[PDB]
Amino acid sequence: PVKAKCIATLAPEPLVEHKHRTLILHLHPDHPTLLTTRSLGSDANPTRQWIERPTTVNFTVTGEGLEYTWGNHPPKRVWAQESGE
Amino acid sequence: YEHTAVMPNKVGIPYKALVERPGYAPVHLQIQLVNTRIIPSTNLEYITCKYKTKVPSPVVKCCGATQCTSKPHPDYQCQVFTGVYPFMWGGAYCFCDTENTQMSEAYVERSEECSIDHAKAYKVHTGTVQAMVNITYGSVSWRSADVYVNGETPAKIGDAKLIIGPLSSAWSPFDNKVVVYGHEVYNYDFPEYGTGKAGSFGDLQSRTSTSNDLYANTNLKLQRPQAGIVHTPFTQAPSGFERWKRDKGAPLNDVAPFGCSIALEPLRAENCAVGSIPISIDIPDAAFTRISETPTVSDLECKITECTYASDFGGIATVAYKSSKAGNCPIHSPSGVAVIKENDVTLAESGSFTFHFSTANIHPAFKLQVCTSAVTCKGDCKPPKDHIVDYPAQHTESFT
Amino acid sequence: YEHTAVMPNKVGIPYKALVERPGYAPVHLQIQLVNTRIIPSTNLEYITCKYKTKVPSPVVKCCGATQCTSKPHPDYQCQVFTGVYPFMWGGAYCFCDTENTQMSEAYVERSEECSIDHAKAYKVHTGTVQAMVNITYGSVSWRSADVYVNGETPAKIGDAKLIIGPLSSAWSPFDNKVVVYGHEVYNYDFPEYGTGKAGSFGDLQSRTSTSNDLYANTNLKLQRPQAGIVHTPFTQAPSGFERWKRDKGAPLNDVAPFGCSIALEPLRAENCAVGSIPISIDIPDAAFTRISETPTVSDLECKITECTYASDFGGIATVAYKSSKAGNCPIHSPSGVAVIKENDVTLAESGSFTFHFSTANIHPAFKLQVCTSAVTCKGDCKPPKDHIVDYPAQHTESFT
Repeated sequence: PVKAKCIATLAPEPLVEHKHRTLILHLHPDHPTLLTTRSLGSDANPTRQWIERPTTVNFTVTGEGLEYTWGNHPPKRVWAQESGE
Repeated sequence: YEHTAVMPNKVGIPYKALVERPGYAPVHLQIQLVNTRIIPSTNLEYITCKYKTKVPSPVVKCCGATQCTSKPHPDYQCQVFTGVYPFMWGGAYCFCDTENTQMSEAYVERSEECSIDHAKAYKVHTGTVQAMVNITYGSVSWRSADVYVNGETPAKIGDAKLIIGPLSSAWSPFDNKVVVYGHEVYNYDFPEYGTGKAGSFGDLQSRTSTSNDLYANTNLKLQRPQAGIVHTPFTQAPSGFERWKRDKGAPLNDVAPFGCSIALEPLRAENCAVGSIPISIDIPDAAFTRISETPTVSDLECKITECTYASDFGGIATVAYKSSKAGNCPIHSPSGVAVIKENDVTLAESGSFTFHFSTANIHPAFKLQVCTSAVTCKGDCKPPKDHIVDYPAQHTESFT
Repeated sequence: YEHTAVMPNKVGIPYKALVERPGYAPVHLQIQLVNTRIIPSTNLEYITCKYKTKVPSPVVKCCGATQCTSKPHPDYQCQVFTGVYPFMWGGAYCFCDTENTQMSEAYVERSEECSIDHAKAYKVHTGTVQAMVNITYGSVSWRSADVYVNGETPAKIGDAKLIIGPLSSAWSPFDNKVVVYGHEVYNYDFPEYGTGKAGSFGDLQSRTSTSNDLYANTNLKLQRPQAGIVHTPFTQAPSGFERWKRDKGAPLNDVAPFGCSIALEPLRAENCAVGSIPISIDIPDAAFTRISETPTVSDLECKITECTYASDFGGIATVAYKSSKAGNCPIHSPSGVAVIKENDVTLAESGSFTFHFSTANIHPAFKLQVCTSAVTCKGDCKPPKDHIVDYPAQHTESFT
């Protein structure tokens, strides 16, 4: 057994949607995709869920940031400061 | 002029402080902590992996017993058995019918995947954090050097000597006990070398890959082969490395706090944005410009024109520059309210040049130090609309 | 019958506990913690050693200047010099008299002794302590196995399964920061890699021996050669490795507390006698003798005859054994007052056999459990005269 880099997986890109300190994400994979995040406060408040059924989800993003992992697609990151004026 | 500065630990954004040396012209900083890779002190305690019941081929004495001995193989399970009639290619071959004896033996051994696909425990201490700090300094305009955090280490790469930390935010996102797998790192209370219950994680526990000795609590129990046929019932828990790959927990690069990323590399935890770092630099005095050569800018005026109450450098402000000479003029807001994109502004003889910035208070009353000339750029700002992209440049939220 | 037992951490003396399994004959222990080697978690931070100013041979331009550059050698000190007239084997050779230029350059380099005779810093964490525990068990009479302390590790070497610790006495005699030299280990606050003041310890600071990069604050200052002659004044502090060998501090194997010895070996601290260890064993039930086969000894009598109020097993006591069968009979004082040399006593049909012991209370009122028969061996003891030899077997001092 060797450390080959398999030609490997990739899940379709997400639909990013803005709200006030909140990411609505209409999402639509090919296969069951383990999504997960890390609210970068010292309060981690992570989430995990395999997604195979297309699902609009939500994420209470904080002031300092959140990150977002659409499958083995690379991890995203997001500034959600205010939007409530 | 050894410019001490408390400094927030946050990776992807410069920290353009200002050198207020009494006597010569000030110089801006641009300190971008491009990385916060950690590399705690650790110890390889034991690799684990899934077993392989690589059965040695059983003995079959045809008429009478064959006592087994406890060979020193890891988890060397061996049990004599009688009452067989072993069908092997010619029907049976041993002519007795109860004195037909069969001695099954099986030991546990590292898989071939153990070398390569293997979890890996650690006792993790704190160690010492690092960074490839870029400073596009002053007029030097470049140094991208790897540094430390311990508050007496310089790194004379470029021309400047810089001392960092120790940081106050000692949260090692790694726990004391950690399991590691390929790239997914698990802050797991692995039981220990030498103990792991069969089926549970660490049923196989080898110190390293080379280590011929190990601990194999697999509950390997041989049973007698059936109805006078040659084979080896090995009844065994599939590994706690088999599970731990599909009934596991989530990775620390997906559950950590305070903003870290991970690698199976020196076991760093990159970019952990938390707390502050007391950083202090000894600039090369040659890089300074004497005060009598930069234009004096006073008798000026500053005002916002479209302040954006935001993260991206949306805040702007014209400045009625009132110079004496003409040239460059480093700029900074000593108040942390306003973070400015421009370190330096060019000046003709008393012109005007807008800069960009970002704030967090509706009424930004921040001083602006245009190369030894302070000014309040008071005003009012507007909220944006479009907030779903990576991390800010503002990082200055307070009471507003 | 998994015989839990709190147990004092002390190296060179057995701890002959007694297995009181309800139903079968009891069995004695003999647990001698032959070693307490520690091996904390550590990190090689930097080797240091004495420098060698391995001067590269200076340039001598005969008429005009030779500007030097800052080569990347460690502590690359280089200074141009003019005003020479270098006598080299023919009187001078450069025909000018002030335009004669001499460029001296010198860098710091690891000595050849740095590979072999070198101090060695460490950031020292706690790690995990070990022992080659002999048990000359029961009638097994032997196992000398290497074990751990973490309170779920077995070590099935011999036939018994034994779980040790974790000990309560977490005094790592090593401090956090340690320097190490050959065999003498110094719990020294070494300054750090990258910082050490010249002359002070760690003027040279190499990560390892192979590491071509280092930190050499030696205050190496070249001076101009004298009176038109070829040579290289290098003015330098002799190393903080030169001192630290004759103005040092004393070694931790000569200044530690709570009784430790040291090695430049896995960095253990052997035989640290301090506190207790909650030890628990799972005996092989086969090693047990059933209760109906050992003689019942009751209707006996015990008395001292010459009790020595001492450390060596000077205390003695005849016992009017009143047996039923004849054979062996394991013995122990469940009270820690008396420590007994004999684990087992042979018995004819109700004879008498003295044993040896040691106590600490003038009136030793200790029970003696002669294979399920208790008895008070009350009496009085005598002080000895001759107290200058190694360590005791008594280790039971209390209020007396």
